[PDB]
Amino acid sequence: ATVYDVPGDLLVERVAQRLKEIPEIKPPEWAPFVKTGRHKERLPEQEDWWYYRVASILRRVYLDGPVGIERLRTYYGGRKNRGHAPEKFYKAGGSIIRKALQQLEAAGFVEKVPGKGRVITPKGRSFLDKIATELKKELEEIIPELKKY
Amino acid sequence: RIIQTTGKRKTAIARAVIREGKGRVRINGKPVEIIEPEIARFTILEPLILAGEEIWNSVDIDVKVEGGGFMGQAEAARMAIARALVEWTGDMSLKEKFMKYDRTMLVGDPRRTEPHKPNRSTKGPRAKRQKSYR
Amino acid sequence: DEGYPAEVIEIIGRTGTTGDVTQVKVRILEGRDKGRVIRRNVRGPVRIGDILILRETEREAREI
Amino acid sequence: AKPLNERFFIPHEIKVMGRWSTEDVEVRDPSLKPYINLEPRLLPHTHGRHAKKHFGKANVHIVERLINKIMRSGGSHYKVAGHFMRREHRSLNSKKVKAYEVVKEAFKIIEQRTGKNPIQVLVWAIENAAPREDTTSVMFGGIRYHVAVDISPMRRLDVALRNIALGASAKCYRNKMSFAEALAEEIILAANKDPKSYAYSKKLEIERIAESSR
Amino acid sequence: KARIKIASTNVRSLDEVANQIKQIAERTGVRMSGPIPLPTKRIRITTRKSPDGEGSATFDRWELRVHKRLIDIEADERAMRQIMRIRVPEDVTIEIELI
Amino acid sequence: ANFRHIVRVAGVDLDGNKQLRWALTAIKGIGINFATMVCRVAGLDPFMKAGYLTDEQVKKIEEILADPVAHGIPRWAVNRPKDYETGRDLHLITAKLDMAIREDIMRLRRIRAYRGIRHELGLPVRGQRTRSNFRRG
RNA sequence: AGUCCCUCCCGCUCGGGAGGGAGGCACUCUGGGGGGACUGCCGGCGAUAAGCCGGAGGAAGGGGCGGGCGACGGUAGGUCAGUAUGCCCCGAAACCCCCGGGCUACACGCGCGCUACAAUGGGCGGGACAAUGGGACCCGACCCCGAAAGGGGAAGGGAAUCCCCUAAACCCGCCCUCAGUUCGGAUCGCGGGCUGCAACUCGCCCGCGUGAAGCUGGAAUCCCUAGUACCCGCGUGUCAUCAUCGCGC
Repeated sequence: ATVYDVPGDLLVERVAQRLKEIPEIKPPEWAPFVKTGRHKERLPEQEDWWYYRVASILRRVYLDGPVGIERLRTYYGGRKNRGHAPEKFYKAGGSIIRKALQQLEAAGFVEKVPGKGRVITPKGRSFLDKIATELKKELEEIIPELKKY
Repeated sequence: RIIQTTGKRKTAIARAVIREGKGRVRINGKPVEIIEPEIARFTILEPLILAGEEIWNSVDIDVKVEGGGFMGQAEAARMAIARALVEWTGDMSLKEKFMKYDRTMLVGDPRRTEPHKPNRSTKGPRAKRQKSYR
Repeated sequence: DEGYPAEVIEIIGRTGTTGDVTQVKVRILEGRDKGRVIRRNVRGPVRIGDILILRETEREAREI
Repeated sequence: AKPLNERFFIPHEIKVMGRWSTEDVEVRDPSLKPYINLEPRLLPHTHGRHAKKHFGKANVHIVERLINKIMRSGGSHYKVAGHFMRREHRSLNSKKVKAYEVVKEAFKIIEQRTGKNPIQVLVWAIENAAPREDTTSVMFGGIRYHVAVDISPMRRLDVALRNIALGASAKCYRNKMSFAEALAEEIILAANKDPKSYAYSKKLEIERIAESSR
Repeated sequence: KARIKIASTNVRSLDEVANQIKQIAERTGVRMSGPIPLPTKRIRITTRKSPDGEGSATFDRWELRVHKRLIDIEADERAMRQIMRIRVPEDVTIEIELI
Repeated sequence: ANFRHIVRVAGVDLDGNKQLRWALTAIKGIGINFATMVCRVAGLDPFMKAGYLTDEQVKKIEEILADPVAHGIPRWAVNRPKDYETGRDLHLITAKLDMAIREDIMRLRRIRAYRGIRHELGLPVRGQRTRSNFRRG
């Protein structure tokens, strides 16, 4: 199986749950007190949003690697409610993305190509592929049309 | 043996390659079975259901779609897949079935966006600001 | 009531204050007035062979 | 929430929505039979086609027409239930995905409640909500006269669908009832003929006014 | 190899220059890559027609189109000397690169 | 356990059927963001229904509100990042917050600044246009 | 897209997937030249013609679809404050420079818009998809610091090679369950930044706190016939900074 073979949301939540056990990945000291982006209104409602964000970033690096902080910020931006003014799209803060990428590199799942961005290490590829194949094995019983893939 | 086909809709271009396989239809690297929304999945899937189970399992297709929104990409993939199936099978019965079901599956949609004009161009071509008189 | 079906057979013309109503000829399909040809007024698009379910058949729409 | 099998449902036959067939659906009146379309089609989505062609609505599936009808905002320049429903950015207009989901949920609710084909129930509702006579002005000599006139089958069908959609919107407006629940209730009541249904009430009112001006 | 970039505001001058280069190349006998037509650069400027504010607003859309072609020619002394003397009309602009 | 329908925190009665975040939101000087911050600092699940709070937890919340910065709240998430008089970081609640804002406006009016004049006149102070809007009569 | 090599991954590999090399242009695309659609044919109406309504075929049936091009004349219609210009006027002043203020005021009436009066939803985490255009004291990948605004270094790009550029509406899971509320985002406090010689009159941005009308609208009135209206975002002109604005996508 492969990351392409399963829905993104299920794989990312499963990957976050697995990453919870990795000692390198831990929330920063300012995680409780920080919004995910300038366009957001209030803080995340999940006490473990850090692991979900890290899993999503790792999946993005896998699929679209090499990538950089600015492009990840563009992806993680969104619409903002400016009040009486019309809504507009805005980017996201770079601190979360930078720290998550640094932690992933320390864990060994991501390696930086100079002047190009961050690509996925073979260890990270194996990690994601293992999680994806177990997820696909689970999904096969529920839906029998994926057995041929 | 491979057969190549193309489809266009709005601003979406879909290139499809049909070959003999186990019936695993993949679009942009993803299986067609886990495509969302359900409306787009049904739009893409209609030609295969029309063709039948035996042909669907006999042949496999790989599609690459660029441009447009999700509905436009689904329509382009649908057109490319229908053309690929028609050419591969080479039979006229399913061709007539396609014609009587949805004539545009093999014939693209020529509709495009009408350019905007002054007096509320941003709103659209025929949109205009309301008058006030007195 | 249950009304009576009648099949249009000919279109005369549009005779509305804003050209909204069309005048047609209909023959009653069933009922004791069956077979009689009458001329009525219909609102909305209409083609030949359409069936209008008239609440009655006693009156005739006067000529254009 | 919803089961994964329903989330990733994969149809295998040519039937409406891939769930409900139309083999057993019957239309009683002969007036609306030609225009009421039960053609086999799993995707009720013809895009904007058939609008240019005159009388092109006779070859569009019922579910597609209902989806297009409910894909609206309600109110605007008309009052139903004595209130405007001018919702601009919260409307379903130009959201066919949302309209499709609403129709699917309404059909599921109707099937669960009644035990009969939701398309058959919709056909009954349209039949019961289709008017037969109206009043219009005619200009002769130098003055105008109100006269009762008949309604073509296409106008009957359009009015019935419009009334059903407006009724559902009105009873879902600013309440605890979901839009799908409101649509299911509208269809059920219209089929059952009780005056509680807005479509049937409007049909009765139109017919009464036609009789009065007759 | 030599890269020829030709740009002009009129198609016919570019066509004539390209035909001349093609004749030179075929006479020499060396390999030539047919003129690749790069995307045409169309610059549009919208300006209010009226010189004052009174009257209904109306605008005119001036447009200028620049057409560009690219040619790759095997580098050799005789051919390069033969193409250095191209007519190069006033509108056409020529750029030479070596690689 | 003892599910209190009404709980008094920092001298304001809180609902018993409402989550702790929006319950703390009922106190002037605290919003959803700062309430979530306070809950996370105290170690309480923000989503628990207010009413299950114990005396120790209520006192802990009171202490956090008394000195939010010393309890880990960032210095940039407080209501009064730099006090005019003391020069420290403070977060005011209800009556003290009202007195502080009134004192600020009074200091402006006392020094006779443009913003103080506009405050006393009741007109916009931040540089808005008053020809077509702000019609209060 | 097919063919060969190398590297990596998985269900340990029958099979499947990703990247780079050489290589191809096969498909998309770019841009020059041509074909095609011409009431062409069938039936009917009109007079047998002018022509008109349907049908076959077709990508395109009837001006193929949207634009540019606005006649003789008039409107003592607007423009001398864009340039040109007659007469009159100022001509050491109404001419030319510099500093500060004003055009930004505010009991009130009006035009055109944005935001909303919520479930056809608000918030949170996650998952997909464009095009038009612009870029030299310019766009700026990529890296480091910061909670955000923002700061420091810096590759490539004179632009089919690099950047603005992984848009939103939409989809999945959870909280909210009809309430002036987890709707609404005006109005004000403190604090941190950017541009600019200069930010109080009089700029824009971000954090925490605050939380006004508004619960669908009288008479009346406006736009629109198909990729049109509605809904939702993006590019550019203005620009040292500033877009609820005009022109396009």
